[PDB]
This record gives sequence, structure tokens and C-alpha cells, in this order.
Amino acid sequence: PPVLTSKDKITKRMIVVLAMASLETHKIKYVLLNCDDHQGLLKKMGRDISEARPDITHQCLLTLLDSPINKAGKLQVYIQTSRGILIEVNPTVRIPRTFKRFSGLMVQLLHKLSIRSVNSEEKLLKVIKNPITDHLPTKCRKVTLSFDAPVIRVQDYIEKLDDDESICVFVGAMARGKDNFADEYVDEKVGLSNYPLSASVACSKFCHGAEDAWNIL
Amino acid sequence: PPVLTSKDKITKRMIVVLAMASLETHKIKYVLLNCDDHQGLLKKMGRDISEARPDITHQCLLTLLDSPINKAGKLQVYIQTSRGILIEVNPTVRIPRTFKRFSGLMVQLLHKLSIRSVNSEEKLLKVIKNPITDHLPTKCRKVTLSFDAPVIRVQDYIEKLDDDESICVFVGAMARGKDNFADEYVDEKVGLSNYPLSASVACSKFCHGAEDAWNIL
RNA sequence: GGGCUUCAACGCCC
Ligand SMILES: [Cl-]
Ligand SMILES: [Mg+2]
Repeated sequence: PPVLTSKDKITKRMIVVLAMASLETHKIKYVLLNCDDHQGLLKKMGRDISEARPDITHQCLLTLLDSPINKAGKLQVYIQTSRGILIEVNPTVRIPRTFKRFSGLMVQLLHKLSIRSVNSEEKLLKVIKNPITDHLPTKCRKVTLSFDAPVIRVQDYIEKLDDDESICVFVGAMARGKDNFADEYVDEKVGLSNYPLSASVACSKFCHGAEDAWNIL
Repeated sequence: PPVLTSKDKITKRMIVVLAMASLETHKIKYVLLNCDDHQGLLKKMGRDISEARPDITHQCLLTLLDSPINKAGKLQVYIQTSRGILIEVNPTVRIPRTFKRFSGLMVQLLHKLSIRSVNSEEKLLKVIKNPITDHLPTKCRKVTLSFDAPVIRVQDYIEKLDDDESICVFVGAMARGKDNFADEYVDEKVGLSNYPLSASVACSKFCHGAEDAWNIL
């Protein structure tokens, strides 16, 4: 099963974009700004401390990359930071399991623009050019997940796609905010539950609906 | 939705047991032994790495308690540590989203043997006595989730349950090891995928199959 | 330089 990348704009797949991801570095030696560790610093910066939540992006990557859909080679993930940085994640990257270690890696990615293994010329993580729509499959239904939107059953929604049409889901990698982070890109907004879901739960729900629709065990 | 506890022996529900959980304490004040804080002193302190993955339990707790099946009131979670300590988790508990606060909570639970509601004397977390079977619904199918078992589709498995039959699933909240931590309790072992899964993904996959089966949206 | 790891990089250890 070939590793999926933005070069291939034909193969039917699921794509998840972790949008409004809170990934921003700051000097002291650089840290990845987070609400827990840098309350004081975020104060001086005149920032909403509540906004610094890189841990949400970390939790979603684990959920997505560990999923059967990813292991079956039918998943791509991108990260679109709240500051407009777009990142392509290699499906085979074994993301750090712990937050502190995820943090150091993100700092490096943001400063160097890619992450590589010493012997390889393949990028495990890469900063790429906006807009994401330039990189997605040509036939791709693009949706934003929103509690404000009509609720769907994921399998049923996916079954209604054309045979050659991918599905790209934009998930707000945040605790609180409006669903307008991808309004320029999406075809539709949908909700996955009568309950408000965390970003990670929304990711797993969409992955497991797609695994069902596509008969991935 | 009425809040499910082990006192209710009748109501049909899903139960998840996080087994072989890593919840070790370390003093200097007490903290949960982990890899981010303690990876450099483990050997020095005569401790195992296996003893320092409480992040796995943390991640599963969030995955489970944030799920629609929990919000619908049809889920219970228990934790059994690698030392045999058994814990009942109230469906309404808010697990802290940061590991730092999670540790404090867990340390207080292990030391006090319970955590009470901010509004009453009710215990939202409580250390209880083995075996887990004393606490499950009287009629309850019991299974261990394991890569090394025959793979099933969750929806079908759940739909085969009797109208009054609950389902309890045991998940290894650990980095690696034999999936034999519940052999004395279970009727059967089953796989959820042809790929190895994280404990968290095993959790969400079973939850989302149950949600589908029970028309929980 | 060498190691460790549900964590090539990161974070650590020697
Ligand atoms: Cl080491
Ligand atoms: Mg090294």
C-alpha cells in the first residue's frame, strides 16, 4: 500500500485537517507555547492564555495516526496552525507519545520547516504552501465539523460520495471557538453527534465511520 | 440519563476495564511515576519503564468519558492497575485534561482511596475490592480485546447480545505485553483490527461500534 | 561517541 502524499491527487482517501492548531514558539532556547507552562509569558504577550493548547493537536495526531484507516493506508493528516502555517504529516511518522517530547519536535519543525530521519530524504513532517485546497485530491468533498451544523451518520455520508471522490474533514484543534476556520475551503458543515464532542473524539468518530464504510478491519 | 454505578446490577450497559494500568506513586509530596519527569532516574530508583506509562490510562479515560456512549449514560469504566488495585470511575467525573492535574488527582485517589463530588459525599472515584466480576451487571458478556485473537465487527457482536445482557471489555492500558491480564474473567478474546492498536484506539473503536448498535448519536 | 523508548526527530541516560 503506497504511502499517500499530496502528490497523488486521485486515490480515494480520507483526509483530516487539524485546523486552528495552537502551535507557536517563543524564546527564553525555544518552547512551544502552552497554557499550562507559560501563563505568565502569555500574559506579557497580551494573549488569551486559554488559546495556547498544542496538547489538543498532539492528542488528535495520536488518535488519527494510530487508527486502522491510517494503518490501511487510506488516511492523510495535515495541520493548519492558528497562525496560518500549513503542515503535511507523513502517514508513517511515529509521533512522540508524550507531550513534552511532541513539543520539542514541533519547535524544530517550525524553525527548520521539515523533520527527517538521518538516512532518509523523505520528510516525516513538512511545512507546505497554502492553500490546502491546492494539495487535496481533485475530487474531494470538504467538510467542517460543527456542533452548529445538521447531524449526520458518518457511514451514510461517506456512502453518498462518488466512487472516485475523497473526503476531507476540517476539525478545530481547539477547546473553544467558531466553526468558520475553513469557510474559504469547505463544501459543507456537518455535526457528528447530538452532543458537543472534543476534537479527538470527533476524529475517532469520523475514522471509525470511514473504516466501516470502506470495509477496513 | 440516570448515572450508572455497580449498585445497579440490571441495566444493560457497556463496561470498559483498563487493565495493567500504570499508576505508581513516587515521593520527594507525591507524584505519579512517569517517563516525562522520571525517565532519567528510573533505573537509578529501581523502577521499570512499564511502571511509568500513566499517560496511557490518562488518554483512555478522556477517550472513554468524552464518548457519546458515556454522554448517553450507557457506559461505565473501571481501572485495574498492574498491582491489582481496582477503581470504579463515576460516569460524571471530569478527568483533568492536562497530565499534571491528572497526577494530582490520581495521587489523592490512591492515598485517600476515594474522591468525592464537590457537591456531596458521593465518591466519583473509589478504590474497590477484586474481583471485577463482583461489580459487573449480573448478566454480562466478558471479553478481552487483543490483536492476537480472531477479528470481529463490533456492531454485529453487540447486536447479538440479549435484551438484558451487558458487555464488558478488558483493554491493556500498557505499552506492550501478553494480553492475558483478564483470562480468569473472560468468555472470549477478540480482535478489533488486523493491525496492532493503541489502547486508546481500541477503546474508541469499541465505543463507536456500541454507539452504532444502540442508535446513540 | 554510545545507548534508551507504545517517543527516527524529540526527550533523556552513559
Ligand atoms: Cl536510558
Ligand atoms: Mg541518540
